[PDB]
Amino acid sequence: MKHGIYYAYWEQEWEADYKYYIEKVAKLGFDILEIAASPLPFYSDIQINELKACAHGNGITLTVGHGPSAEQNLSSPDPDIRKNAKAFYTDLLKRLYKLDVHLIGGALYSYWPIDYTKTIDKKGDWERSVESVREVAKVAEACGVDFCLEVLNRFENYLINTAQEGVDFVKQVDHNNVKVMLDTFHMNIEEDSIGGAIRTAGSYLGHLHTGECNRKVPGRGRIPWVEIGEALADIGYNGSVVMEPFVRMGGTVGSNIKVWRDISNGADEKMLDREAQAALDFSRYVLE
Amino acid sequence: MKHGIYYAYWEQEWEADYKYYIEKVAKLGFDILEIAASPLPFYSDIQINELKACAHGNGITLTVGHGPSAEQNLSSPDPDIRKNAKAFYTDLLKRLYKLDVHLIGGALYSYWPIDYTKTIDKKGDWERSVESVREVAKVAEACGVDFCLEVLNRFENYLINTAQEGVDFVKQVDHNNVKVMLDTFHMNIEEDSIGGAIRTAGSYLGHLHTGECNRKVPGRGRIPWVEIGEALADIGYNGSVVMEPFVRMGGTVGSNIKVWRDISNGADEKMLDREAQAALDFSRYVLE
Amino acid sequence: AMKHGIYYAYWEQEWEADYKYYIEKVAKLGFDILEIAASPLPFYSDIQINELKACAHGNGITLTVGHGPSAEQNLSSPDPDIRKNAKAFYTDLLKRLYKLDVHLIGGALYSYWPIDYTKTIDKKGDWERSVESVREVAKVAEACGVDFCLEVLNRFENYLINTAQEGVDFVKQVDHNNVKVMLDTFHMNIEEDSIGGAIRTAGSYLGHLHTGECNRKVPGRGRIPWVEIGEALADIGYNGSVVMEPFVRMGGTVGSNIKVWRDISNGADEKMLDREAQAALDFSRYVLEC
Amino acid sequence: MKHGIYYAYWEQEWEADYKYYIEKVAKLGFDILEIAASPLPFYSDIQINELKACAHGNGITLTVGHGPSAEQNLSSPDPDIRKNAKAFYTDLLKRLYKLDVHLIGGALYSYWPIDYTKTIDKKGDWERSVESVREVAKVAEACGVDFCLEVLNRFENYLINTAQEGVDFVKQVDHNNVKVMLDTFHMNIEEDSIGGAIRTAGSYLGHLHTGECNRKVPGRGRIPWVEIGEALADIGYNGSVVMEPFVRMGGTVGSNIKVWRDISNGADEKMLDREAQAALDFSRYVLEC
Ligand SMILES: O=C(CO)[C@H](O)[C@H](O)[C@H](O)CO
Ligand SMILES: O=C(CO)[C@H](O)[C@H](O)[C@H](O)CO
Ligand SMILES: O=C(CO)[C@H](O)[C@H](O)[C@H](O)CO
Ligand SMILES: O=C(CO)[C@H](O)[C@H](O)[C@H](O)CO
Ligand SMILES: [Mn+2]
Ligand SMILES: [Mn+2]
Ligand SMILES: [Mn+2]
Ligand SMILES: [Mn+2]
Repeated sequence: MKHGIYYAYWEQEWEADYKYYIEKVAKLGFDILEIAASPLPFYSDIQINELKACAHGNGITLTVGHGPSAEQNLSSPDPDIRKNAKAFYTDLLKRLYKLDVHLIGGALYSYWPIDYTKTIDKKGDWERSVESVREVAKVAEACGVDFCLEVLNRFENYLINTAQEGVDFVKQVDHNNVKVMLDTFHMNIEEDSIGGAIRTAGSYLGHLHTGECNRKVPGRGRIPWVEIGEALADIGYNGSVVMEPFVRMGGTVGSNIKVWRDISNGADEKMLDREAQAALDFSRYVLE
Repeated sequence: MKHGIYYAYWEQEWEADYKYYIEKVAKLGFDILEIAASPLPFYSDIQINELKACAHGNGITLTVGHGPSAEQNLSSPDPDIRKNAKAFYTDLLKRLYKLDVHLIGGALYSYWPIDYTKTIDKKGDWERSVESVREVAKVAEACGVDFCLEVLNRFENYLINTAQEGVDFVKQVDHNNVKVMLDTFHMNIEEDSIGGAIRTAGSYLGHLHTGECNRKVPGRGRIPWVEIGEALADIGYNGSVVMEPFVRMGGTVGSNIKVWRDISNGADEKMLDREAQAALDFSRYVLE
Repeated sequence: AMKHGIYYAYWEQEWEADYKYYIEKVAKLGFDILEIAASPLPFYSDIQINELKACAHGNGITLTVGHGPSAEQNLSSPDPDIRKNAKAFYTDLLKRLYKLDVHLIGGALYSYWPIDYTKTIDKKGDWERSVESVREVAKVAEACGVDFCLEVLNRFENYLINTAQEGVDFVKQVDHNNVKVMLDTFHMNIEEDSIGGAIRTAGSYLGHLHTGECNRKVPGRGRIPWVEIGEALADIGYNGSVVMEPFVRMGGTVGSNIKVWRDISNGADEKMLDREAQAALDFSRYVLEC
Repeated sequence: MKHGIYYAYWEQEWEADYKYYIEKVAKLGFDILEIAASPLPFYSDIQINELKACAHGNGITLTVGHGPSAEQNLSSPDPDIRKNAKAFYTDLLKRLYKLDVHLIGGALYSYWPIDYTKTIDKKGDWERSVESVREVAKVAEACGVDFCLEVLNRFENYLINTAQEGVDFVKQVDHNNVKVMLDTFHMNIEEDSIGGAIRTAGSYLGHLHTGECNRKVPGRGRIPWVEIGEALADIGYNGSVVMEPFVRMGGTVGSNIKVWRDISNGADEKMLDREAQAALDFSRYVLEC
């Protein structure tokens, strides 16, 4: 099992010098660094090539996460937004190929975070979404990318909140390059059973995000890690496990994640490094 | 220990025929019926004695919960809003005295749900709210009412997300009729420890809400009920326990609570009644 | 879905008692089953058996039997005479169960209990002899309409079968339809890496289930992962019954064999014991099904 | 918080070349090695200093565990047995002071493992033990050693099975050098609450043994480690935490601990080293803070 961490653990915006973090997590011992997709459309082929060679240099595999904007909403009733959305993913997926990135994940069937003042049309958005995603999936297959649909709690998305819903959606899309993606922070709120949710995901599970109930690094909270290790083994899980902890207030990140107190408790970068590393040793130990 | 249930488990709006529910709930065996404060301001004085008479007749104690509107926001920087807020609560509290209810709870130091598209000024809102709630406390005291401030998850409020924050706020208010309030659904997201959160609240805990991780009735979910029961015993809790399950889509209730799937799985009124009653026997049994 | 019972010994300190009294009590508390100790059964005259049967039937109660065998009834003994005496004991007992209209017996039927550890242990050898003996006793049980359940116990009470995997291995070797694995939350709590895992491991072989908290209090207020147990029973499609086996009182052969060295009941009188068992029944039906 | 491990994790008898293990565990990263008291009386005065030399050298602190024989039973109704028991502990404890060991633990108030074949007189054994222990306590306060009374499950002892009984006995002894000692293996069986038991022990908690429900090294089993760490923080535990894993069949250890299946799953000494090391990282991570 490959273990990684989301660069955002150290940053407050959906961009950063990914080369800096590639070097950092290589030395902390991770196998993967997960980066936000939004700055990638602004990269020249020269920039793409050196990010790839840097990852290759430090032996880090790169995975991508993305919280779509309203403009990239594949489920939109607006046909122009859906058209712009597909063009965005078509370009993005092609860049992922140039980067030898074989996985992208997040609320890709919608946008994040949802603006709840709009009016929800779950039934309508769901049907439009399944159609849009199946299309994008052809481009994903061509670029060799696993398009992972993350199940989110109710406050962040209304389309897919439980693993069963995720499996329903993915089965309805019916394209091998579309997988279900689970996240322990999200399962903690919505699921009746954690091992149960993983087992329900089964062969469709393409990616796993980890964090404690309140998003601290994995291990000293209430998430049932041993139960998760068991269920992953039950489904013969063959994917990466990326920790996505958020412990700092401020910026677009603190605001979108809703960190309203200093959960890191004054950690400086070295302290943050120490804990991610301890949480990595924990995860390899307990989850495999 | 007194056990209750929030009338909203059967309804999709913040008001209903409370007399009907007093009768149902007395028949299911509950000690308490919790009702939404929303309609109480507009109750003729006859309606108040009728509701009050019904409760006494059926041996049911009434408690009140309230998600305040933006105009009732005691933390608002706008002085006219704070003035209205205070007028709202003084009138509501006098009515509660007439209705013979001694407890009100919710995000009373703020408003609910939070419109996150407005800028967040936590420190400023915090200082204002503490000062505002302290004034209201005087009236709550005159009316024989415990003013309980509920600790909520990050997605529903930004001022108080943990038992420690709630205690810091209440001690700062420094008035005997202002209490901390916890909710198992909210604790499940924010806390490092459930039992620890309860022990942190300690003497300040004046009310407790229950529900599974995903708001189903207590019992077959992942909430650590025994640990909650053991911590209530540790602190010597002398209050009540009200389950607040939300399993139905639709209306203001379904959208404020964000129920996007039929969690009840088709239950009709009779089936909701039985599940409520089974969770009551579980609750009395496990929480002691 | 499942039938729920309680072992009569929750109220008694010897491995026998007036079972009719307990059938009447548990029927009123709402149980489907009363599990009784086998020990006094070889001394029941035919009419005593019929009265016990009529009492259970008249009260809509189903009887199951538990048995901690004596060293003289050790089917795994290296002594050929003890094994012979053992088989005769079981044959006679199974026929009595047939007269009683009882279809399930469980416990350390492949050994004896409590095990005297001052004796040298020969696991490999005892295992082989046991498997052999069980096979032939199983044939008698089959003819009597009785499922022979082998209970997986913790290390301090037996050395042959301490985990669900060992229980499944042993039961597969026996290779007889009416011979089954039986799990008990108190024993799994000690030996198993995973509770749900153990149950899923037992799978289609699981024929009986005993319940009790970690220190043997009635189910519900302790640390046993009940919810997890319910999911795993649903995963394996468990059809059988679930019998809580609380032991909260000091004294007698029961207190001594179960090693209750403090008053875990906290001074409960009979009526108090009755109330807890009933709440624990309500809890078990609510949490364990679906 | 110092972390250790019991040497018997690698051995099948209650003795071994403790130097080999001090060097092993120092390399593995442990702060402490716990050794069995059994072979200690047979040590000559020279043998003591060597062992103590080998320990300070490697920067390892030594704690001692001891499951008493019937003849060292401080709770015995036989005055001659109680007499020899105090003699045994007085001698053993003087040796411990010459080793600069400051803590000993186990069913020191009785014997282990007990023969349940005999007649048990809990009330009587309890009263004799309380007095005997309080006496031995004087000698312990003298050799600068903490006399730790470990709470055991019903199958291994009948005098003290819960933290509450442990605290009651210790408070009865009423002596600064006698502490309560908990063990996750035993608490897992007897306690209503793990964190509750630790909080009950409170300031009386003098030592802690860890292990999974079935005695594997800490980490991948069902023990509530986080709850344990939060509870140690609640009581401000300063003490040592010693893992006591037992995964091997055979010998007196295999028989006393009752390992009747190869729980190690064919691990060799190198494999056992790795798991203990990983469990150590887990324990320092989860248990602290
Ligand atoms: O868990 C998440 C949001 O709460 C998802 O992984 C988002 O796609 C990610 O955080 C966006 O950066
Ligand atoms: O838990 C709650 C909202 O999440 C609070 O109790 C609210 O005040 C209540 O649900 C509003 O009706
Ligand atoms: O769990 C058990 C003993 O520990 C078994 O069920 C015994 O056979 C039973 O209690 C004996 O009556
Ligand atoms: O846990 C123990 C016995 O189960 C105690 O620590 C014993 O004293 C120790 O194992 C003796 O070697
Ligand atoms: Mn995520
Ligand atoms: Mn609430
Ligand atoms: Mn049993
Ligand atoms: Mn120990």
